[PDB]
Amino acid sequence: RLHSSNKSSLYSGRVIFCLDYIIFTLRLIHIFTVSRNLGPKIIMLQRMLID
Amino acid sequence: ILLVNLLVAMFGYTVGIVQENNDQVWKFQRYFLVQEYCNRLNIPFPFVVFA
Repeated sequence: RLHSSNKSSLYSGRVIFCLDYIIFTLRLIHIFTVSRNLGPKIIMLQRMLID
Repeated sequence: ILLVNLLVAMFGYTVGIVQENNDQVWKFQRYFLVQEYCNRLNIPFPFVVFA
């Protein structure tokens, strides 16, 4: 992102930040495993990967 | 596909839980409507305003 006066580097920096936003937003699932009700179902979700 | 057919499975399991209780829960809830329709000295509804 810091390579100014170069449109390709700036746009590629923004694409990298967008994919990183995907990662940061998907971490919120594992944050909310502590509920009495969301918890067991988030646990049940990760038993589905073989299917 | 994945997130909808997870919901299908969770609905199927919840129906599988609550059905052998569900006759009991229905005829427990039956009390409340019988008590709200037998407590009042009820005439037909449109005419109730006259009373």
